[PDB]
Amino acid sequence: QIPLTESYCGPCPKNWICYKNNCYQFFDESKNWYESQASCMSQNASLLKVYSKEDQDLLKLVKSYHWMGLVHIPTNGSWQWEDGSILSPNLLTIIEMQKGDCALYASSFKGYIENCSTPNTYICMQRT
Amino acid sequence: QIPLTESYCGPCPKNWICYKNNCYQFFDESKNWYESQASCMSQNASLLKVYSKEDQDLLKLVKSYHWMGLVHIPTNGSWQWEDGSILSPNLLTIIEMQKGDCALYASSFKGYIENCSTPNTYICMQRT
Repeated sequence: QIPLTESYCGPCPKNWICYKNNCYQFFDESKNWYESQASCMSQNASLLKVYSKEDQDLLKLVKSYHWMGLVHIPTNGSWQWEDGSILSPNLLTIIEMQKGDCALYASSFKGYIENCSTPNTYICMQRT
Repeated sequence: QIPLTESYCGPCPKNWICYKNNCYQFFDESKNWYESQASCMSQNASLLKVYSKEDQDLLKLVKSYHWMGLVHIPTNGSWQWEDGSILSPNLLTIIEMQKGDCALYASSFKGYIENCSTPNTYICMQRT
């Protein structure tokens, strides 16, 4: 019946989810990947980025598929985040059943290749 | 490209999930319902209580089954929360496929009757 802790969680937008100082918001208003990235920025953010299984383990409980910021730019390149930031090793296991240059996040760190024009729900993220 | 908001989220235990001023924590260390309620209290809390689809809509994204504080006490009574607090109308849709006096929470406000002795993962909650 140990030392009770009690701390606030680093500024986040209003009514957003806060965890290990990262802010999340789950939008159910299905939109294509482009329209999707717009909403996030509109509220000053981007689509959910996966950078570490320790500070985002909550991510293991998400149900269904949702848009994240992983995209493939035909530069004869690899997959990356919409911000030019590099995907790191030992994080995501990617799945391919469709043709696409965008990806939906699935529970337990996995990316599903999906058409960027296909509407879907999405998750925005804002660090601190 | 509207008014950016930025607010902390009401004290919560350390590294817990914070949302609309309610604290959640997802434990993957499977235990029966009793052992389960003990952990939560141990950190000063109880198993996840559902009181409103507006302040707990995040709950719609939880995957799998998890222990919550809904139990049936044979007092020729109804289902209630471990704290004597009453379950309210128009919240949960209950499912029964097993014999039990405890319930697992399932995504989209639903309760599954389960044996209280059967181990399962659980979610603790602390209001503010």
